[PDB]
Amino acid sequence: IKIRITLTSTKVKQLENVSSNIVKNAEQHNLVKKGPVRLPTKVLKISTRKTPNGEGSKTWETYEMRIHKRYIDLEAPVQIVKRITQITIEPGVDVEVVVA
Amino acid sequence: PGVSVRDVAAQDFINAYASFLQRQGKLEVPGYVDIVKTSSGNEMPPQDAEGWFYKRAASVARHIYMRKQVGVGKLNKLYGGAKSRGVRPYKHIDASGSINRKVLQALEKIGIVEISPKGGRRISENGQRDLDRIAAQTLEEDE
Amino acid sequence: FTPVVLATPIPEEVQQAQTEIKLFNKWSFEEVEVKDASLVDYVQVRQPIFVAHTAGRYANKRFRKAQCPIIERLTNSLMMNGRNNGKKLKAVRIIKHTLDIINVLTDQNPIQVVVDAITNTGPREDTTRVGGGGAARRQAVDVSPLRRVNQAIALLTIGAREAAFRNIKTIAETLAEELINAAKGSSTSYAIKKKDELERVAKSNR
Amino acid sequence: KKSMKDRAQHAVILDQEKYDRILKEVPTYRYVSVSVLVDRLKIGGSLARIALRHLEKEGIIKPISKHSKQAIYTRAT
Amino acid sequence: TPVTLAKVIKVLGRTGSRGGVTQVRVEFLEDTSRTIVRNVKGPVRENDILVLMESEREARRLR
Amino acid sequence: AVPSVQTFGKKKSATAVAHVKAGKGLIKVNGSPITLVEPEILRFKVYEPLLLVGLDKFSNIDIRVRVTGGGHVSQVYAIRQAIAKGLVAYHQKYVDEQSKNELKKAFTSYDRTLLIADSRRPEPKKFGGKGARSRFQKSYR
Amino acid sequence: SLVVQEQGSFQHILRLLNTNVDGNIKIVYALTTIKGVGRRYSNLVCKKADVDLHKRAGELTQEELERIVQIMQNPTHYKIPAWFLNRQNDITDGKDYHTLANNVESKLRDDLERLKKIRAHRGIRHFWGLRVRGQHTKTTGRRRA
Amino acid sequence: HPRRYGKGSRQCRVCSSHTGLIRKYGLNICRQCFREKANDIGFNKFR
RNA sequence: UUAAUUGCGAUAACGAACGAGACCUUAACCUACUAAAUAGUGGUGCUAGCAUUUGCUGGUUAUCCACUUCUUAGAGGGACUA
RNA sequence: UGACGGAGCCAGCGAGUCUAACCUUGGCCGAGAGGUCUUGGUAAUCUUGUGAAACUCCGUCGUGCUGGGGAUAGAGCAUUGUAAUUAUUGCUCUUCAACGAGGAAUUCCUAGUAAGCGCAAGUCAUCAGCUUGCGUUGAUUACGUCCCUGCCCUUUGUACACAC
Repeated sequence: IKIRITLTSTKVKQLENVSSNIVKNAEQHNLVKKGPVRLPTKVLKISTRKTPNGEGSKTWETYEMRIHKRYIDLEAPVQIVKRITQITIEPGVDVEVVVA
Repeated sequence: PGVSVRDVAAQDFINAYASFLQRQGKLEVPGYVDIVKTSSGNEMPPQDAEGWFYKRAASVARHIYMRKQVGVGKLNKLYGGAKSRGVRPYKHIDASGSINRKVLQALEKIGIVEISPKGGRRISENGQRDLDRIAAQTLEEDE
Repeated sequence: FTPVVLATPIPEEVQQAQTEIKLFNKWSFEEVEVKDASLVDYVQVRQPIFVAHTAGRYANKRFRKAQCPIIERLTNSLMMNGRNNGKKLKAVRIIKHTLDIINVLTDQNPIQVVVDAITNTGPREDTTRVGGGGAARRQAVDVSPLRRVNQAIALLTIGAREAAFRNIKTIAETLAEELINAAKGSSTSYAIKKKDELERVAKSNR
Repeated sequence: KKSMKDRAQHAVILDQEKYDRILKEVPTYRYVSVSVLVDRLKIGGSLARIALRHLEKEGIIKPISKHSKQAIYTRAT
Repeated sequence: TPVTLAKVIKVLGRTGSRGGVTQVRVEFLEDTSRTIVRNVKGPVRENDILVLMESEREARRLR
Repeated sequence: AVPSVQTFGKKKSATAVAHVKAGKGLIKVNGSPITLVEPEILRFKVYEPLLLVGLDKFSNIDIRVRVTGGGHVSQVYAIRQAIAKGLVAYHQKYVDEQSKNELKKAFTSYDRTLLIADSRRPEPKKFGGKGARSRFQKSYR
Repeated sequence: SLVVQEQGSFQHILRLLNTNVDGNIKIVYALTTIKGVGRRYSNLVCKKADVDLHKRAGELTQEELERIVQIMQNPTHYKIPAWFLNRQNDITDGKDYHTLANNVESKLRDDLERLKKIRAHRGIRHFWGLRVRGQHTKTTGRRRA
Repeated sequence: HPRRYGKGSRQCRVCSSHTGLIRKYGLNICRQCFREKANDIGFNKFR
C-alpha cells in the first residue's frame, strides 16, 4: 500500500498549514515517510490590453497564477489508509489521494 | 594511461577518423551522392563532393557515443541551420531526414552502434573499441 | 624554473609564462613607460592581462574607466558600425593578430608602439560651440587628457574602418599599418590628418 | 566622378613566366604575409597560401603563427 | 611644437550652455605658484595633469 | 574514506559545479581536460586561476567541473570561478593557513570575478519597447 | 600544392550554346553566366562530366566543354533523379525537359501566349503588366511604370 | 438550418461575441468581461 | 538639501490628511534549518572499452547507500547609504 | 568584421487530448516538404538538454548591380479545410529588376543598456515581415545644462478668462 498525498493550492500560507498538519498526523505512531518536496511554482501568464478599444497608448498588463503543489509519499499497511484519509481540507485547498 | 575522444580535440579526431574510413573500411554508397543539399535550409551541395560521407559517419559515430539515446529526428535539429527564407528573417531548419537515416543504416551493419530499446541507438562494444582506439593513436600522429 | 608534471600534461609554454611573471603568449607587459607625462594615471599599466575580454564594472560610476587597459579599448572601439556589434571574441582576435603583425615589423613591443601612437595622435585642444544668435561661432580651449586618450583610440578605429572597407585589404593589417603610422608620424593616415585639422581649426578660432 | 575601375588582376593560375620571379623578388622583405602578396605580387589569397607553403618547403620561411584568413612571415635573416 | 605643462588643484564648476565645458583652476609646473584660469572639455577633478598649447590667455565663461 | 570537496560557480545562465579530491592531480570538464574547453582565445582566460601561483598547488589533486547552460563566453566564464572556489575549498580542508592566505590574496588582488560572482543580471523587458530600456518610434506631425 | 603550366590554350573569351561566356573565372561559376542554368544545377553538370572543379574557364579544352554541355539537351538519359529540371511535367508533352539558354524565353512566351488566348485572371493582368500572384500593389511597386 | 462551421465557431462564454478571443486557457471569453470580472484570473497582481 | 512641500531650519500659526514615501512582487547571496528518483550529486553492485601499470569515460531503477553545493521555494537572515 | 558549404554547436519563458482529438518521441519511406506503425505524458516526469540563432574552426569566391539582394514571374510536389481561383500556406527548379550607405528633417538610448540574433505565447483549421514575455553576444560616448522642445515653485505684467 503506497499511499501518496498530493496537494494543490494557490494561497501559499494555506497549503503549508495543511502540509505541516498531515506531517504531524503522519508523525504519530511511526509511519516512516519523507519530507515535503518543493516543486517549481507554475506561474501562469495571461496578457491583456487595458483599453477595450484602440484609443490610448499601447498599455499592457500581465495577470499571473501562482499555483504551488507539494506532494508527500507514505508507505505502511492497511491501517494508515484509514488513519490518514481524514481530510484536513480548507477552502482553496485541493487534495488528490492516489494509492500504489 | 588510456586516451579517449574527450582527451583529444574534436576537429583533428573526426579528420583522422575520416581519413581512416577514406583509406580503410567501406562505409556505404548513398546513391544520391553529391546531388543533395544534406538539409532543407541549404541550397549548395558540399564542396568536398567526393567525401562528406565518411566524415559524416565519423561525426555521427562520435556524437552517438557522445550522447546516449537519440534518433534521426533528433539528428535533423542537431545539424540544422538558419535559412535565408527570402525577405523573411533567418529561421532554424532541420537537416534532411533521408541523409541522416541513410548514414545510420549504412553504419548499422558496420557495427559502429546497435539498436537500443525505448528509442535511439546504444553503442556496442565492437563499435566503440575502434571508436576509442582511434583516439589512442590520433594524438601521437603529430610527432 | 622546473617544469611540473601532473596527471594531465600541459604545454610548457604556458608554464614558462606562468613561472616568474604572468604575460601574454610571447609578449611582455614591461618596458611600456609612457613618454608623455600628461597621460599618466589614465592609462592602465603594471597589471598584465592575458585576453582583452573582461566583464568589469567600469560603466557604473564616473571614473571607473580609468583602470581600463588600452588593448580592449581598441576592441571596444571596434564594437560598432551595426552588424559588427557582438562577438567580442572577434574583437579580441583582431587585436591579437594586429600585435602579431607589429611583432615581425618594428620588432619592438607592439603594445608600447600603440601606447606611443596614442600619445602622438591624441589631440590636445579643440573648439566648442557658442550660440551667439542667428549665427553660430566656435571658441577653442584645451582638452582633458581623459578625453585625449578616449578620442585618440576612436580616431584610429574609424580611420582604419573605411581604409579596409570596400577593399581587398583586411582589417587585420589595416589597424596595424595605421597605428605605426600614427606612432612614427607620417601625415598620411586619417588619425594624424584629423588631428592637425582640428589643431588648425582651434588655431583659427583661438 | 566615379570613373571606371582598374579591374585588379590578382593571379589565379600560376605559370612559368611569372612563377620564376617569386624566388627572386620576394627576398629583401622584412615583413611578409598573405595580404602583402595580394596587393603587391598581384596574386590570389588562396594562391598566396599555397605558394608560401611551397616557398617555406625550401626551408626559407616558417609560418610562426597562423590562423584562418591570416598569416605572418619573414624572410631568411 | 611649443607646449607647456599644466597642473590642476581646484575646480570651479561646469560651464557652457551645453554643459560640456568645465571651469577648472590650473597652475603651472615651471614657475609654480602662479594662477591662470582655463577651460576644459573632458571630466576633470583634483590632482590631474594637463598640457596647454598657449599659456597667456584668460576666458571667464563660454556659451 | 576519500578526501573530497565540492564547489560551484555562476554566470548569466551557466552553473559550474566542481568536484575536488586528492589523487594524481587531474583536471577535466565534461570529460575533457582544461586545454580543451573550446574558447580558442579565452583558453588563457580559464588558465588564469591555476597559473599565477604555479602548478605546485595541483601536484596530487584531481578537480572535475560540470558546466551546463549559458552562452559560450558565459560557459567559459564558469569554470574559472569553480576551480578557484574549489581551490579555496581544498585550501580550507586539507592544507595549512600560511599557504592559504598567500593563495587568496594573489587571487583577489588581481581579478575580482575569480572568486566574486557577478550580480549584474539582465533587466526584464518593458511594454511598448523591444528592449528593457528601449522605446518605439513616435513619428508625429 | 599543385603547379600547372598555362600555355597558349588559355583564351579570354568563350562562346557556348550560341551565347557569350566569360572566361578567367571558375568554370563551375562560369556556366552560371549562361542564362537558364543556376548555381545548383551548375555543379551537378560539372561533376557529372567528371571535370576538374577549380580549373578556370579560359584554360579549358573542347572535349571537356562539349562533354559538359551535351548533358543539357538530354540530362534524363544521364541518370539524374529528375527533380532539378525547370520544365517538368509540361502540358504539351508530359515529360521532363531542360530548356537551354535560348529556349527559356521562347517557352515562357508560349506560356504567356496561351494565358492570353484563354483570358484567365492570371493572364489578363499579365498582359496588362500588373500583379498576378495576389501581391499588394496599392502602396508598393509605385515606381515601376 | 443548413450549416457547416466547425472551423472556429467559438463565441464568448459570458456574452456570446465572435470578437477577439484569448482561448486555449480555459476561459474562452472576451477581453472586456475578462477585465470587469476581477479576483478570479490572475488576481494576485504582484507585478 | 533631496528624484520628491523629500528633510533641516525659519516662521500668525497649530493640529492634520491624501499623494510621494511607505507597501508588495521579480531578479540578485545563503556550501546556515526541513528537505526532495516528477532535479540531481558521489559511492557501493552489473556491464563496455582504452593502456593495461595506478586511471579515465560511460550506461543501468527495484542494484541499493549518504547528501542538498549545483535544480526547487517555506520559515528566515542579509546593506541601513555602515 | 563578407556570401556560400561542411565541423564545435551552448540558453531561458511558456504551452500541451476525455468523452476529445493537442503537443508529439522512436522505427521505417522519400532530396525536401511530407507519409506509415507504435511509444510516453493531464505534465519538473513525455514533447524538451526545446542540442535555436547570432556565434567560432576548415575550405571556395573575389571589389565584379558579381556567388550580395529575391522583388518579379512560369511550371511541378504537399498540407489545412464543405469549398481555397484575386497564387492561404509549405517544398523543388528556372527568370534574377531596383537597391551601390538614403537630401531636408526626425525617432530611441547612460548599462547587461542600445544594438545584432533567436525562442515561447496572442491572432490560428493553415498562414508572422506585428505585438506581448524570455534568452545569446553585447560598444564608444555622458555623471552636465536649460540653448531648442516641455515641466514645477517664487516675483512682475495682462485690455485673456470658452483661458496666446
